[PDB]
Amino acid sequence: TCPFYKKIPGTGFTVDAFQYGVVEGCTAYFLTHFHSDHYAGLSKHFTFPVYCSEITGNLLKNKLHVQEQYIHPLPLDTECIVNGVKVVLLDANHCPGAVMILFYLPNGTVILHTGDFRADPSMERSLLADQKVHMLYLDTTYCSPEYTFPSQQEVIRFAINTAFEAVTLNPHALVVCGTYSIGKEKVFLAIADVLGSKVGMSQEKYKTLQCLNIPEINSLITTDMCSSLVHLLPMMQINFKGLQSHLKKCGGKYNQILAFRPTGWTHSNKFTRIADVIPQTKGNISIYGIPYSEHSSYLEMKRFVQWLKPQKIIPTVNVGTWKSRSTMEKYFREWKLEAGY
Ligand code: NI
Repeated sequence: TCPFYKKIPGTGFTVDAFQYGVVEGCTAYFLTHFHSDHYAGLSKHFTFPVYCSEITGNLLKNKLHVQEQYIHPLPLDTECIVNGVKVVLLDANHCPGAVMILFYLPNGTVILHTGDFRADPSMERSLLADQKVHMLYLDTTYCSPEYTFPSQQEVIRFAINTAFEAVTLNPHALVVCGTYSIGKEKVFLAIADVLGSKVGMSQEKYKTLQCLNIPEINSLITTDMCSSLVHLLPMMQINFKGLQSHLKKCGGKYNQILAFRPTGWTHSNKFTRIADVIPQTKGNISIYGIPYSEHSSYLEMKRFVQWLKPQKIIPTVNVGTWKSRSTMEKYFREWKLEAGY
């Protein structure tokens, strides 16, 4: 049965609620972004209206084969009427096509559903500036003060410098980057740009990237692996056994691998600076874990919420344990007492 935090009161609407069958009373199913925990349940046999971004709609049609007649893409930053209710989609600074949704209820209540997001001060000058929000449905993935990580720009700088140094020392080195979902495309695109290479990948991953409206994409990616010195592989294959096997496959064109695993947070974040990160090495293979996040840090989350000053907060992540729920409620109250709302 559909949990309460996926339902929007006073409407016929649900958010990211596709794995519960026909939800009673739901006239429109919103999808915030194309990540499997959120779309779980959608397939080519779905026959209710799906509201989403243009990019999410490209992926539903091409990857899941949802039929066109049930896909309703909306432009961002634009007041739209859906089944009699004003809505706006905002960029969530998550993966390509990810949105936050503002609902303007007929009784006067305003609700923000962040989907998954990485809060940024630029959101303080979006259409959120213009009116009060009563209820916030919040991505609380990293709602604890131990969760620190650097900016995306610092992480990309480390990756570009690491890759460029290694390949300039050894022109026969190969760079490999792990992936298991959309998101974090800047990692492999920035590295290939500094190396003067296209990124090589499987036909299935190429297909996915071609749905993303990335400018000049045909100039940046390819299915011809052997012409490329940046390869993408499934995240599961980024280990010594998997990479040894991959090195065989190139016909001794390459004699060293430098591989990147963009994780979210790992506890090495509490002691080590990005500058000081070191790989795991075996022989001619080195693996870097780099903390590239597409969710808010604790400080970025706190700043957003203290700026927005919502009347009520509904977490959408870490809701399964009493200890989690109590921890999150404590921080929400600190924040409200410190700022005075
Ligand atoms: Ni996500």
